This record gives sequence, structure tokens and C-alpha cells, in this order.
Amino acid sequence: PIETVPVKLKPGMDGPKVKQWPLTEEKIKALVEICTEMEKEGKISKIGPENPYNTPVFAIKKKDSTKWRKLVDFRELNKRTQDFWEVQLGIPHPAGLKKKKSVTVLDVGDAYFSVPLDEDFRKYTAFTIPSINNETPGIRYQYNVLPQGWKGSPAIFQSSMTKILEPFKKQNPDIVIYQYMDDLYVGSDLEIGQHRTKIEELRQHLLRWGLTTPGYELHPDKWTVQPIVLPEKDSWTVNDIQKLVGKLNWASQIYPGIKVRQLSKLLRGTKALTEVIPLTEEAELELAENREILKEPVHGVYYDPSKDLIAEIQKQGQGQWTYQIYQEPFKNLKTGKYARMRGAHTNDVKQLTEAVQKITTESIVIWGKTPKFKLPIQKETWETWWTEYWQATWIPEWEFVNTPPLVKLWYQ
Amino acid sequence: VPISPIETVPVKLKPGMDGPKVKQWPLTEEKIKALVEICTEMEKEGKISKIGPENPYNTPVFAIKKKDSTKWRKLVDFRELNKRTQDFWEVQLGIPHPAGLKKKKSVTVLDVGDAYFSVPLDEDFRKYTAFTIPSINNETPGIRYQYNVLPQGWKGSPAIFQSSMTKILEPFKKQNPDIVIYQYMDDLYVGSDLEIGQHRTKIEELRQHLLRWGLTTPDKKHQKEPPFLWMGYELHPDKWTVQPIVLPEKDSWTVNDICKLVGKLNWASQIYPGIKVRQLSKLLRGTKALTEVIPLTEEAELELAENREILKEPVHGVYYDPSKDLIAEIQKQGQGQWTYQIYQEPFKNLKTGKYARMRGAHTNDVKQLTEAVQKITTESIVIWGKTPKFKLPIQKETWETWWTEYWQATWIPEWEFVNTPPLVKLWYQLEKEPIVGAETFYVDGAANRETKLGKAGYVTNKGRQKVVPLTNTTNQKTELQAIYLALQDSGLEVNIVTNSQYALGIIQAQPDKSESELVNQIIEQLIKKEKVYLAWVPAHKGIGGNEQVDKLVSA
DNA sequence: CAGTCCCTGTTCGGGCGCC
RNA sequence: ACAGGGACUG
RNA sequence: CGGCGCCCG
Ligand SMILES: Cc1ccnc2c1NC(=O)c1cccnc1N2C1CC1
Ligand SMILES: [Mn+2]
Repeated sequence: PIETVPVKLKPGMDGPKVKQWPLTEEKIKALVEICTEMEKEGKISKIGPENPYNTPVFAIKKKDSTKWRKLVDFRELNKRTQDFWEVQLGIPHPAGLKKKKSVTVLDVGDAYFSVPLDEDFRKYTAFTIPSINNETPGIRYQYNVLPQGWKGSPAIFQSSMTKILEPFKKQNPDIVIYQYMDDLYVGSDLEIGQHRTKIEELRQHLLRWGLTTPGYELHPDKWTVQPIVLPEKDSWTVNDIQKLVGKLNWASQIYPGIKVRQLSKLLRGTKALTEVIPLTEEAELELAENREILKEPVHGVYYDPSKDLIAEIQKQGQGQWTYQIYQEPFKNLKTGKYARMRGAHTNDVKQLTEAVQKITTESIVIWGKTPKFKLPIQKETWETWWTEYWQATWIPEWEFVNTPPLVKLWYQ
Repeated sequence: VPISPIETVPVKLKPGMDGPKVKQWPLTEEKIKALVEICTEMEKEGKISKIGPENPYNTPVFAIKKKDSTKWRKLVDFRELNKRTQDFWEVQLGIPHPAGLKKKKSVTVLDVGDAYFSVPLDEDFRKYTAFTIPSINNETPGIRYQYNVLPQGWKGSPAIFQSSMTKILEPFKKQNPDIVIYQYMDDLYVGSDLEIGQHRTKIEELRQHLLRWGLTTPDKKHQKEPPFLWMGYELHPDKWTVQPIVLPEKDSWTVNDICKLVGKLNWASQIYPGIKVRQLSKLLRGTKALTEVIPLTEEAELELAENREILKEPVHGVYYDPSKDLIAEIQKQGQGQWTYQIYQEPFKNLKTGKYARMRGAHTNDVKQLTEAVQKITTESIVIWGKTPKFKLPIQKETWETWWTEYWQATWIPEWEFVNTPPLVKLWYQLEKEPIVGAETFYVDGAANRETKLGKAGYVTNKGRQKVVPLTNTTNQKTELQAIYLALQDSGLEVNIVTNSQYALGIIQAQPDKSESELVNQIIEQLIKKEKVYLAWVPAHKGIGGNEQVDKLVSA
């Protein structure tokens, strides 16, 4: 018997009617055993056909975990509760979190099951546990408590959270603590031993205040940005000069002081591609000055909080992936590369699922926001397996892309 | 006082709306005098009531007819009430496919009588029900009433029925873990691996549990009727099959004949392996009337023949044995058509199917295989909830070369090669690096938008030139056209340099078939050549001998 | 700038296969 | 029916 | 009249 913060679908839009996608039998077992136990706990409870709302749910195991975590795709709800969280209560994003030598991510979402949810709102958390082959109909529930992964859940628990944390922040003022949805980001410049100790300690804090917590470390101070770089060549074929010039034309979309003039003139006749053409000095210097403008930053690219982030991933081959985060074309907030991720050399979709997760992660540590992905993949491929490789408690936004490779020239 | 059978499910109205008042709409004049009596029956049973003042509610009548009846079935139209009634989460998400059922030793079907009128309507919503329909012809103006149960043609009748029935069954089932039930409409099908009589023990004990809730289970019920006939299916506990398919032999071919034909072939294709619709399907392109006359080409008939011979002998599916692995094997059937069989024990198939869909403007067998493999994986997850062992007409090196070169993220799950021809191959590969001692064709093309007129050509390191005039064309078509020339006029090994982002995008995706004859030709020239190199250089950058062929064709 | 087309690939209005 | 990308219009 | 699945603007 405690209060309940009323909550509202921002004006005009209805509850999510989004359909449940088919599940593997494996995951259906894990979901059944989790909801029946959670119903028994009165976290959720059964519902009828009078509630014509649905959110899709599936399940995952977190990285390095043999225990099943349930996961709801509340994206649609979060879109329809949004004005509530963004406009009513803002959360300041630590710019230092990214500068910490180590940052651990702990999953605190279970705590959210304490607070009740406005009885009038619960009908919009309705989710179906599907049946294999439609032999039974769906087991439909709705959330009684603060549902994991909805943006209101971390929002409403704010007071209580800031509370339970105030002892630690007070005892450890130099430790930076940020919160994004079901996840809590904790970071410090401590040597790893004593960090992990301060983490076990914080685990205790939330443990004695009534929470459970089923490595997680990140090293943001070590995060490198991948700059554009022109090849180092001993001797140049025509073909080299051409691919070089084309690249230069792109980079010149990004860095305006670029000129192709002397290398272009280097190309003057109609010549065999593999003929070896020597570099004039005037060109050698324009090219070296270009190699220079490409060590610079880009004037006037800065993050604007109000704009959505957009992240593009390109598949570069042989386990390599390049990515770029930007809110507006050609002004890139970050560029990067991944290699030898799980799935490298065997399963592309796995590697990509990983990239999307690592990217979302750096995106949250840096700007506190999940990006919109443009995935170099067919829609259907992605839907089928993306559900198979997912280890994260959140779900970024994505759309599907086809760009036969001329932007693949983001890496040699 | 009336009485109270089973828990009622709350129903609201789309906020700010209220019950209907309507004028009558035509229905046949003979059978409706019968309901005047039938109505008095319901008065006494609790399925109807009335009040004078309280109802500003009136509803019309529009009906649907059913074959195979020894008695006539009444109906009322709430369509105005319907549109004004809250939405529900629909309970029928579609139906299980036979191949997903586990073989069950004993399987019976009880058909629930007075099913819809057996479910209490929500107390307070009862009010919105009032209605009126013509006596025999008509004499005096009339009278009215209210509904106490789930009304025919109402939205919640189906939603709430399904859910209430389910709600009822839950406790029997929890008390009987090793039974297996499925509900379709008002029929329940029950099955078990227990012995035939104790199975019938629980069958009566359940007709008991349904009675305990006011649910009627007659003895017209059949242990002796199976196969059960359901939606084009014939189902026996041991084996299943499609209901017998009648293939039109008509000499006269109209496009609606071909339509029904196709739909029938595909429906046969779920069980009878190797069905092809391609050539029959080509006739259907861009036709205005469904009644039009079309002749059959020789291919489509040789195919229709092979298919008729497929239907000749009968066939049956097995059921799923969860203990044993699932195996799905695809054989390439050509003309961008594919077929698959999913079995567990060899030659006893669970099901077959086709994937024919030519996806994209230009495509290839690897892409298309990848597609079939995805279709099948999805389907398999729906039915058995798991992914199959692939038996695929493709060398692990063929495949590896494709997915590993391709720009898109692409994947096939755990699969094993089956050496069944024709095998899937990559018909050409573009070199990754320039070719020493090949002529370098710098190629370009241009057309004028207004006149839709243009020219395509090239220049080489050897002095060789060409420019060709072209009529009724586009800038793109000319850039493909110029690359084409450079293929034609080059030796076995050639380096091709082009400035068109468009053309490069197509060729670089290594299509083996295309809608576009020019691309087909390009493809064909490409296969013949020992080595090809495609290069891109930005236009009007004053490049290479690129400025030169740009001048040559822009003139 | 906007404003034109040319080419390509996923959501809704026609009809057949199963209720 | 809708969107993305190319290219041409002064 | 609908649901479900393919084929044409
Ligand atoms: C039509 C249908 C649909 C879904 N399941 C069943 C049936 N009826 C059967 O014919 C059936 C046959 C064999 C095994 N299970 C069956 N059952 C399962 C319930 C025991
Ligand atoms: Mn041109």
C-alpha cells in the first residue's frame, strides 16, 4: 500500500497493438517458467480479450550467463509514453563517465518490480506468450508492477534510486554513476582490483536495500576513433591514382580543403591501369597536404542533444566492420572499426548483432542515447536471426539498407 | 431471476460512443416467421429478455449461407453496434499446420452444441442489444427485446467464447498433463498416448467437466469417424494428407481458370513434392479482366503434365517426433524456382513446399538460395519451433566465396552439402585487382532527357575507340550499354573502367539472371570472359582517358 | 538551392488456393 | 501505393 | 461477412 504515479500515453496515440512474433520452443519454455513464477509473485497477471493491446516479448541470456532473462520489446510503448519521460523529467548525462578508466554495467532492473504501476496504465503493458504451431492460444499477461524495459520504469524509480545511491555517492564522490533503462553504469579510475571491490560493495548497497543482481567492464578511456587515412605507397599504378582520387572526392565531401587537382592531372592520358606512373612533386605535396587535412578534426561537428543519433554500419569483410555515428551527414560524431567479434569468419548476422550492441553501448556511455541503425542487411534475414544472437537488455531502432560498395571506402 | 453459468468478461465501448438505432435491410421472406416462435423459446431459457423504455436500440439483418445442413440457421446484424463496440485481441492467430502435430495414439472430436448462446454476455452491455426483424411479411408495427448471451455476428462472440472456453479447460488440463487438446471454433479435439478405453474414460469425464460448466457434448461424437475432415485436410492420428485435389482438364483456358489452377497447385505443393507454377504463372502478367481468354504455351503444359503425374498417385504426411532431428533439404528446380522437403526419417516426409519468388530486378542463385533457406527457417520456427539440417545443392566453397565477398550481411544456418544436381554455382567472379596485359576500356554513355536520345562508347590505352548512336534510351541504359560494348570488343581478359555508379552497382552484385535483356547480355559476355575488372572514377574530374570518352559521348 | 526524371525496393487495393 | 539512390534542370 | 496464405496497381 504505497502511492502510484499516474502515467499517460502522451496525447492522441493509442496503446501498442503490435503483434507477437513466433518463438523457438527453447525460448517459450523459458518464458512460461518465468511468467508463471512471476505471476505467483503477482508481478504480472493473466488477461482477457477485453484488453486488445500487445507488446512483443522474447527471451535472451546475457553475455556469459546460462540463466534465461525475459525481454520485452517496449519500443512501441516507449514511443507512445515518450513525452512523459523526455519532457517531464530530464536526466543529466555525465560527460565524465566516458573519461573513466573503467566502467561496469550492472543490471538493476529487478528492483523495478517493487513499485506498483498506475492501475489505469497497466492495460498497455499487455504481452502474449506465444504457442508453438498455434496449438494453444496465447498466454496473455499484463504487468502489474513497473515493467522492465519501459522508459517509465527507470523514470518513476528515480527518487528511490537516487536515495539508495546517495550513501555511496556520498562515501565515494569521485565515482561516476549513470543510469540508462534497466541498466546501471558505474565507473571509476581505480585499478581494476579495487574497482571490482567497490563494485561488489555497491552490489551490497543495493542488496541490503532489497535488490538481486544476476567481465561487464568497459574501458572508455581506451576507446579509439578510426580516422580516414590514404594509403602508403611505394610505387603507384593508374588504378591506385584513380581509387585514391575517388576517395579524395568523398573525403572532400567531409573535409572541404581537399583538392584532387594535381593527382587528377597525374592521370592525364588514356593509360593502361597497371602502368606505373611516378608522383610529380607538386602532386606529392598536394597529396601530403591532404594526408594532413585528414589528421585534423572537422570544423563544426558537435553533438546536439536535441537531434537523434544515427548510426551506420558497413560490412568490410573478413571479420571487419566499420561504423559511423552522426546526427547529420558528413559531420560524424564518431567513426570506428570492429574485428574478430564472435561470429567472425563464420556467421555475419552474429557479428552484426554484436556490432549493433557495442555501438549502442558506446553511444549510451557517450551521449546517453540509443542510435538509429542502418543495417547492411535484408529485412527478413535480420528479423530471423537477430532474435537469435541478442545479449542486451535494450533494443535500438533500425532500418534496412542496400549500398553496393562505394562507401566501403571508409577503410583501405 | 435468471441464473449464472460461467465467469463474464467485461466489455466497454469506444469512449464517446453509444448503442445503435437502425432501419431494417432485406432478408428472404419465408424462414423468418419461424424465429417469432424460436424467440419465445429463448425467453424461457434465459437467452433473451425485454424492457420497454430503456432501449434506444434497433439493429437490421444481413446473413451468410452454409451448405450441408438438415436444418436452417438464424442470424441478426449488429453491424452498427459492431462498429461502435470496443476492439478485442483476436484469439485466432491462424491455425496449426498438420505437420506440426505430434502423433497421438487416440484422437477424438466433441462438437459443442448451442456454443454461442451458451456464453453469458456481460451484464451491463446487455443493454445495447435491442433489435427488430419482419414477422412473416408484416401486419402491425412491432415489439422488441434484449440479448443475454453472445449474439451472432458480434465481434466479442468469437473473442470471448475462445477465451472463456480456454479458461474453463485450464483446470482439467492442469489435472491431466499428458492429454493434448485443441479448440477450433466450437469443436474440441482431444488426444493421448494412453490406452483406447481409459482414453474414452477421460473423454466422458471431460464431457462431465464441460457439463459442470453448462457445456453440451452430444454422443453423435465420434471415436469411429477419424480421419477428421478439417479445412482441406484429412487427419488420422498416424498420418495426414490434403483432402483430394481436383485438377481442371479444361480445353478452354481463361485467366480465372489459370488462377484457381495456380492456387490449387500451391496448395498441393504443401504435401506433393515438386510442384512448379512458373510457366502457368507467366500468362497472368498484366491482364485487365479475370474473364479473358489465354492460350497455354508448350512449356506450361509440359509442366502441367509433370504435375498431373505428380497428383496421379496419392500421398500422406507423417507427424513430428520431437525426440528426433528435423531435416529440411532443398533441391534447385530451376527458372528461379526451388523445392524443399522436410522429413525426419528418410522418405517419410512431414511436408514439402516451393519457393519460386524472384526477388529483385537482378538476382542470382546464391541470393535466391539464401532466400529459400530463410523462408524455410521461418516456417519451421512457426510449425516445429526449430531450425532444420540443410541439405543444399551448393559446395561449401561456392557458398563461402559468395557470402564472404558480398557487401550485405548474409548467412545460412548449420547446413550440410547434398550433391544433387543441378548444383548451385557462381557463374563468374569479378577480379579484385587490375589485369596486367589487358586492354583497358574507358567506357562512357550519355543520353538526352528531352529527346530520350543518345550514345554509348569507349576509348582504350591501345588507341581503339568506338561510339554508337542509340535511340529512345536513358542515361543509365547508355552506361550499361557502353560497358556492354567494352565486353564485346575486348579479349578474353579485359579491364573495364566505368564512371557510372549505377552500372557498377549492378554488375558488382554479380547477377546471374535479370529482367533486363541488356543485363542478361552483359552477364552472358561476362561469363565468357576469363577476367573482368570494374573500376569507378568520378565524372568530370578531368580524369584519365575518362575525360576523353566523356567528351566523345557527350558530343 | 528547388525541381525534373530514371531506377529500385517494401506497404495497401484487385483476384484465386483453405475455413 | 510509398520510400532510398542516382543523375540532369539557371 | 471475415480470418489466414500466394498473385496484379
Ligand atoms: C485438427 C487438429 C488440430 C490440432 N490438433 C489436433 C487436431 N486433430 C487431429 O486430427 C489430431 C490428429 C493427430 C494428432 N493430434 C491431433 N490433434 C491434437 C489435439 C490432439
Ligand atoms: Mn556519362
